[PDB]
Amino acid sequence: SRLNPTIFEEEEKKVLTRVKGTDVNVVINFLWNIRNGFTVNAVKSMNELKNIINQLEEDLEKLKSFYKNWEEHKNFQGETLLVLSDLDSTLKVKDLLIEGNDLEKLNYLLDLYIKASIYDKALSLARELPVAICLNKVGGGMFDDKNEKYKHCNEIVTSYLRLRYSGLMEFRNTLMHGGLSTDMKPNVDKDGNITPGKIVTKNKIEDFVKRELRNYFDKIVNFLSSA
Amino acid sequence: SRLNPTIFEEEEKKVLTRVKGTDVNVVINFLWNIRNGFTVNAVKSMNELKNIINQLEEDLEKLKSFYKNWEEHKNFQGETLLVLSDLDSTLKVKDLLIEGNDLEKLNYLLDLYIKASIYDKALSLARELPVAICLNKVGGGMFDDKNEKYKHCNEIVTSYLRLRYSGLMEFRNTLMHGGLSTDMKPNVDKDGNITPGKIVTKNKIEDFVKRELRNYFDKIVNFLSSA
Repeated sequence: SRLNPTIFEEEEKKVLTRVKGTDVNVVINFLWNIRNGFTVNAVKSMNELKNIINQLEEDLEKLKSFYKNWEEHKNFQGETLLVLSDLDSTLKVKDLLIEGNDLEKLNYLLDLYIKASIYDKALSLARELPVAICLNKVGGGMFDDKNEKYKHCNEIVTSYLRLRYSGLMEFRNTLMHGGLSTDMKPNVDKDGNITPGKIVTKNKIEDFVKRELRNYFDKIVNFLSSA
Repeated sequence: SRLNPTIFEEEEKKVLTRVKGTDVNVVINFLWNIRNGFTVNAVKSMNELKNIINQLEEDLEKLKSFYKNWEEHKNFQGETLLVLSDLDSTLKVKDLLIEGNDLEKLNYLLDLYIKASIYDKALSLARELPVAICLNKVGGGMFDDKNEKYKHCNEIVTSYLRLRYSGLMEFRNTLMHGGLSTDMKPNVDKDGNITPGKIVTKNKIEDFVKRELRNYFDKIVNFLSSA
């Protein structure tokens, strides 16, 4: 924002005005949504960012030849505020984007949540994405209990899940409510000392999510393809 | 039972004692169960009956060559009680039998209920047979709400069943309760006269069952195979 050179050329001014107005806040917001599990908004912003980083790629290629031939652009000679590494590292956000329909984007987002060990969000997305996949097959509808198409899609998913992938739901639930909840059944005593009930190990979750969960999701998804 | 002539040879006494003790009551009971919709009990019998009619087939083939060469056998000359047509007509019950597991037997029984125009029994069997199919895939269980395997199998069938094939359930219900029921919504007046609330669609029942329903069942069964 305050990055203004005292004097510089017309080509220098055009490229610096381009860089000066790159929507870094959209990149930050994208990460905030992915982190806090606003999976729908995460995937929606995906196209805006493809354009933000494509504009940054070209601003950066220009800034690169500028610094490769630094002898010509001596106006940056004393400028501190402009950092290539800050912008080039921002281009890594490209690794979080995919092309396709919002269902295909959410599908990739699920993989991203497994890669980063974000277990809680990966499970909820694995649980609810098949419901959204089912709704597409039946022509579409809102994620509301008032919607008939959803009402039954959910019932099929929930029942097929409780039938074969009983564990998926058990984990998702445990992680959603956390240790201090009916899913963990800890015991509060007279002294205020709590003694945990259930004990699901770090490796039970790590292994299930990072190994079985993908395959289990894919097995659910082509099952509902027939529907 | 009262069939017992005064004169008889060793070959004719052999066959007449065989015919005299053919379990016709099992054939009658088989029909009683098929008629009243005790589909499970009827399917278990189909093996017993296969043997009853296989014994009757050879009894009859013997009785046939006996009557084809009637002049060698003039002992039956005055006997009234033995009549071929009664036994040969009983052999038609073979058309009601099939080979395989009880699930494959019930599957054929469904077709039989469509052939004879017994709509209600065909619908209930079409709606419940996919649950027993599902229960086989998950290792087996009792048709009780206490059984977990059933509880969800039913939920999948019912939901896939209320999502697509909406009509099947509507018909099955209507036919189960009949005209005097909440599914038909008739109106009883002050005087004592009832005025129906829906139209008895003789032809959509006939047409749905005898045309669409076998396809609607195969499509369901193909869907739950993946489960």
